[PDB]
Order: sequence, then C-alpha cells, then structure tokens
Amino acid sequence: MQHNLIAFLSDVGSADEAHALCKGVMYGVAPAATIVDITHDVAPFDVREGALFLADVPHSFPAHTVICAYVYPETGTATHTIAVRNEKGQLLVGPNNGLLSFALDASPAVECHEVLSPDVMNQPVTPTWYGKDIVAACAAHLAAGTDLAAVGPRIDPKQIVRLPYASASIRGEVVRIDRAFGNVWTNIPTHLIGRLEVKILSDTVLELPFCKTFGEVDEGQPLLYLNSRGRLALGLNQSNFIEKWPVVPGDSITVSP
Amino acid sequence: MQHNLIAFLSDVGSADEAHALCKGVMYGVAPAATIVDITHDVAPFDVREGALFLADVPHSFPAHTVICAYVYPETGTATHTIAVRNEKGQLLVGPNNGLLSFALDASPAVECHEVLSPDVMNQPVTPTWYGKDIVAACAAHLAAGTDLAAVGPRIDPKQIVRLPYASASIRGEVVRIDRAFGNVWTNIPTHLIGRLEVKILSDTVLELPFCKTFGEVDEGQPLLYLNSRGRLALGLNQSNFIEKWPVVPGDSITVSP
Amino acid sequence: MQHNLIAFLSDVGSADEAHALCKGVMYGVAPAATIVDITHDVAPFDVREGALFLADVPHSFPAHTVICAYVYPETGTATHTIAVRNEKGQLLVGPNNGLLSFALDASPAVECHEVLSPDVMNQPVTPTWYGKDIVAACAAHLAAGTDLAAVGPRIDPKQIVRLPYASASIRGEVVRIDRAFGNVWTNIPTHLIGRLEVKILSDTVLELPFCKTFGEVDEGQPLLYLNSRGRLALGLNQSNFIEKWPVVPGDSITVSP
Ligand SMILES: Nc1ncnc2c1ncn2[C@@H]1O[C@H](CO)[C@@H](O)[C@H]1O
Ligand SMILES: Nc1ncnc2c1ncn2[C@@H]1O[C@H](CO)[C@@H](O)[C@H]1O
Ligand SMILES: Nc1ncnc2c1ncn2[C@@H]1O[C@H](CO)[C@@H](O)[C@H]1O
Repeated sequence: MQHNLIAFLSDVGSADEAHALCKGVMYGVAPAATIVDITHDVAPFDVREGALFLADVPHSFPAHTVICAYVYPETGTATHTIAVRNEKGQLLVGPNNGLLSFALDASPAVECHEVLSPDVMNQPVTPTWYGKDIVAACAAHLAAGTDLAAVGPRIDPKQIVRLPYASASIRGEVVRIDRAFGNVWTNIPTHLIGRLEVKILSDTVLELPFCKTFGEVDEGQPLLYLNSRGRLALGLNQSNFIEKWPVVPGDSITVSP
Repeated sequence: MQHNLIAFLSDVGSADEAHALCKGVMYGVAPAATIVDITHDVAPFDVREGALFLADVPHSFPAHTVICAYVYPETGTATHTIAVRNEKGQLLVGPNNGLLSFALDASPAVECHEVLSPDVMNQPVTPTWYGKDIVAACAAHLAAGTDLAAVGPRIDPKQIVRLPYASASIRGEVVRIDRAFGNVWTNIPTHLIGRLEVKILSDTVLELPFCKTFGEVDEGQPLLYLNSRGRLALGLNQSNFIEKWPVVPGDSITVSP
Repeated sequence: MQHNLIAFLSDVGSADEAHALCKGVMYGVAPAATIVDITHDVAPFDVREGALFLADVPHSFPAHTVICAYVYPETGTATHTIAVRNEKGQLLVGPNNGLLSFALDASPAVECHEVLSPDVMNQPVTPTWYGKDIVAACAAHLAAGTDLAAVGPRIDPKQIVRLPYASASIRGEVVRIDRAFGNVWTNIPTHLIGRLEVKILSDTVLELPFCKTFGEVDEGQPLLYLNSRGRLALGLNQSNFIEKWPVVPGDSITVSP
C-alpha cells in the first residue's frame, strides 16, 4: 500500500551531506513520496534517545506514513533491520536494536519482517552504512507500495528487541530534558497525583505550585505541570530549569503533599 | 483559498521531534501541502528575534503561502492566536504577542481573526503546546482552504500587538547579527547616507570604506555596505566582524563624513 | 528538461531565515519542484568543505536533480555563477570558484554556461547575495525546464575552476572528519592496501585491525575500515576517534604491514 509520507530520524546529524544522501536514495526509489525529517540530532549511538524521540510520532503522523529511523552502531553485523506494520496502518523500518520500542508502545506491531531481500536494498550495500543502504532504501520501497512480505521473512513481535522503561509508583524519574527550553519530563502519569513537595541533587526539596501552563507563575519561577501528553513535568517560566537544577535522565523524582 | 505552501518558524529547535510532530499534524490536515522550515532556532521565548526572522518572508515567498510561526511563552493563557490575510494574499498564523509585527510591516494585515474555533484546532488542545495544537493546526486548515472567517471572530488590525522598531535619524543602531558570518545589520536606510567615520565599545571610531560587496577590500579587512535589502551593514571580508568588534543588538552606530 | 528535485547546499546556516528565503524564491519560480537540503552548515567561506560535501551527491540523487550550491565569498565580483549539465543528466548551479569540483569528478561536465542572463535571476540582484538572486533563482528556472543555453554564454569545461585533490601513493592524508561520530576519512583507495601499522601527532604509531565494520572490535577500540565508498577510514567502535587522536584534514597517514 502506497505510503507517500516518509518521516526520517537518525544520529548522523544535519551538518553534512550524510542524511541528504539517504534522501537522495529514497527520492530515487519513491519519486511520489514526501520526505520530512523528525531529527538527525540524536546523540551518536544513543538508541534510547532515538527511541524516545519516536514515541509520539505514530500519533502525530497520518496512517500513510513510513517511519524510517536508524541509530545503528551494529551496522554490518548480525543485528538485522526490521520492517513493521502497526495498528494504525503505518509502516516502520529500523535496526532491531530497541530503536522502535516506544513508537511500538504507542501503536503495536501487527506484522513484522526482517529486511533480508537484496531487492529492497541499495546495492552494493556498504557494511558501515546499513542506515542508507538498507533502512532508508527499504523504507522508500515500502513507501512506493512494495508488499511488506517481500522484504524478507516474518518474525514474531516478541523477536523485536525492546528497551526497558521505568514506571512510576509518588516516586518516578527524569525521562528526558527538552534541551531547547530546559524543561524536565518525568514518567509520572496524570492519574497518580490527581503546593506540592518535590524531592530530587543532595536531597533537594522544592515546594512547587501545580499549574496548567508556564505563565501561571512569575517569570523565572519554577512550576509543576502536565506536559504535552499526560506526564508530570518541571520548568521555569521563560527560563531554563536544568540550568538552575541540573538533573539528568535517570535521576529520581518524588512528589508528595 | 488553497495555500499549498506552509512556511514554518518556531523556537522549539530542530534537535528533537517537537517541530516534526507539528509537521505531522499539518500533513494530516493538509495532505496537498508542502511544508518548508524558515527556522526553528529562534532563541527560546525571543519574540523579537522571531519577528525579525519573519520580516523578509512575505516578499520572498509566493502568494499561496501560509506563514506559520510560533514563539509562544504565553501558551495556555489569555493571549490568543491570530490568523491574518495580508495585502499580498498570503495567510499568517501566530500568537498575538508581536511575533508577526515586521512581516506585517512588509505586507499589511487586510483581515484578521482570533483563532477560537475548536474545529481548526488539534483536539484535545494541550495548554503548554498551543504552537502545535492551535498555530500549526490552524495554519494547515487554512492551507487546505478553510475560510479565514471560520477560525473565530474578526478583530481590528490595531488589536494586533506590535513590537516597537527604532528608526535612524546619522545615528542608528544594531538590529541583528548574521551569526553564520558575524555581519552586523543596522537600521540605517540607503537614503540617509547617500571613507566614512563609524562610531560604536568605549567610543570606538573606525574609518571604513563604503563598498558594494565583501571582496572590494582585502581579506580580513572591515567594510561598510548596503545589505540584502537597503540597510547599512558592517562586515569583514571572509572573516567575522563581531569577533573583532563584539557589538550586540541595541548598540548605537553613528556614521559621519 | 524539467528537473523536479532541487538539492540545496550553502554556508549560510539553518539557524536563521536566509536559507529559507532562497527556498521561497525557488518555490516561486518552480512550484512543481521539491526542495531538499544537502546542508547549510558548510563552514563560512569554506569552498573546499562544500566541494567535499557535494562529491557523492550526483551518485545518490536521481537524474532529474538540480544541484544548487553556493559558498560564495566572491559574491558581487567578476567571479561568475555557472550552470552545468553532467553525464548523468543532472544540472548543477554554483559559483565558478571550485565548489562543484568533486561533484564534477563523479559525473563530468558535458555542457557548461555562465549565468549572465537577467531573465534567470531574481531582480534586482543584490551584490552581497548572489547565492539567492543568481544561484538559487537560476537553479529554479532550470528545474522548471528553462533551456540551459538561455542562462548565458557557453564556456569550455576547462574554464571551470577546480580544487586540487591529493592522491595516495602507502602514504596518504586525512581528507575529512565525520564530525557527528569523529570518524576519519583518508584518500587511500581500496586497491592500494589490498593487523596493520598506521603512522600519523609526534609520529604516532598504531597497530590497528582492518575490519569490515565498527562492531568487529570491542567498544571504544580503534579500527581501520573501508568507508561508504572505497576509501580507508579510522574510527573507534561507538566512540569518537578525533577525541583520542586529534587529526585535522591535511595530516599525513601512512599504512604499512
Ligand atoms: N564509530 C562508529 N561506531 C559505531 N557505529 C557508528 C560509528 N560511526 C557511525 N556509526 C553508525 O553507523 C550508522 C549508519 O549505518 C549510524 O546510525 C551510526 O550509529
Ligand atoms: N519553560 C517555558 N516557559 C515559557 N514558555 C515555554 C517554556 N517552554 C516552552 N515554552 C513555549 O511553548 C511554546 C509552544 O506552545 C514555545 O513556542 C515556547 O516558547
Ligand atoms: N563577511 C563576508 N565575507 C565574504 N563573504 C561573505 C561574507 N558574508 C557572507 N558572505 C558570502 O555571501 C554568500 C551569499 O551570496 C555566502 O555564500 C557567503 O560565503
């Protein structure tokens, strides 16, 4: 089934031609397709960061999307590329190394195949650039309407490598930092908490108001809020939270009355 | 009226998925549309910088463009999003916080509405991301051909918040720095000045040649020139001016014989 | 001949609107065209870096591509813009300052013209922005199907300025660094070498395994490999090579048994 929108993520950066050569390959295979970057600024080899960036992609993108993603330090080894159709009807192509984990949490795999057929690859395949020659190439063939079954053998969904994700029990942790603004996102869902005391940084205790948005406190002041989808977040109104309280992903966050 | 080209600016950066999720929403609503970034590297919350970046957009882009822009620290408050048709026939969508000021100077507002209708929003609207759920969503509905009147109530052009812009009287000031090259742009127009003495930095006095272009002086040497549209500028031939004379926006520049 | 794909490179960065204004001009002229960035992060004025980034573009992109590239410190002087049809049938537009050198090595010029006709320029042409008003504008006219002969007078291929490129004789040198990962690329071709001793950094001698890919050594360990097209490269498995051995382009690399 034609999937005319390719959404593209990698760790190769956008500061040289690498990411663009992949687009060249994709436009060659699927001249009817639109290519849009998710980002190419995933930290090098950081599969978990890439996985986090993909989490909300299935929901925000239409059904005719191919999610093409690679953070692939295992390029040229036995770790295969996989192609997946999800419950929304979107297609996903990436290394079977955990990268697609959180995107699949959002919309589960319905059918999954290993990408082994030379006919969906850019030949000759260079061992160090499976990202271009297998992931990007296959994504474009699928965008063009190639049968998922033609990419290679079917595998069971459990054969898709998944990254563990910690759940809040209220004790949670920092999942990621929105580096543009310095806002801190936790794994604490809306329902578990429904001024509060927040414990982090030599047992830092902050008394923070729970707000709907940034502007409900004065400029530079800290706030708690529920972020763009259902998770507790910390920020400063028009300032950078991690410049005041330098927390990293994995650090514990406890919220109590 | 269909406006098949969406030009997109924000302060969310291009180093994670945020800006891409907005594009996902827009492609979902307007599958016939082309989306092109202006930039997402506006300094966080810096409405004036965003406004400056938009100034030359109306002239450079065709009439069938929707200018979709958000630098929106007031997200989730009483400061509304507005939708505008300009004199060129382009559409603009952004927060009513001054962001569109200089784009509107270039091509004035003809009709303006507040974006209040849920039917042009991405539901449910998250208080902290009006950028995606109102600005981007509405821009896409307009691109798809939604009547401007359908977005919400008409307002008078004077209800559009405008950022003050200093005029040269020759005494002017630094407006912006082209950070890629370090060239300094002033507010001094072509007609007011038509070697010269330039006073800035402990009363720095420079004797500079007025040139048409960079290569009219030797490499590394300073020059005065009229920039890409009618304003006096300072640069070094194949070097970075603000690395030699570290001026910031707002600093006074006086030019005399 | 219509060339519906414009691949776009410059040194103006993607952190402000400059690169986007060029796209505005191009979309205005060629509304049927798709514009994809190669990169805008070429170091300022660095023609050689830009040239290197373009080298693999002809091969990776389809025949209906216009390669639009400018790193143009000679803007507004006697150094003209040129338009070229290559052996693949692609079109290229850029300053005649060496920028297109390595792209032309990959697919030689068949026909070349100087861009002198006002009718393929964005009028009025600003002396400091030939990149937008001549290079981008002309690229779009060619994309739209303008006869190459209409841009200006024919020149001989030898009138295209070329950058010298050092050949390996095994003694070679560092050509470029993949800054995303810190991998080092040399000019040493596959055939000249077909554990090895590598001499660089106070006569640094390393004993390195020759591998097909990164994962064939333990994490953090150095390796030799043949890169994404036929040249000897140095890297660390999931680490940054130039953070351990800080080599720059031009530095000698000797490989021996
Ligand atoms: N030095 C390296 N070590 C391990 N993987 C690398 C290295 N350089 C690039 N890669 C990987 O190559 C992949 C592309 O095939 C990238 O996604 C990247 O993770
Ligand atoms: N910590 C913050 N304080 C104020 N505004 C913010 C913050 N983080 C993000 N935003 C704003 O949210 C907007 C998107 O709705 C962005 O344009 C940005 O300016
Ligand atoms: N200060 C400068 N000196 C020389 N060239 C410049 C300068 N600033 C911008 N340019 C050149 O202008 C070109 C666009 O016409 C860019 O490719 C850039 O190389």
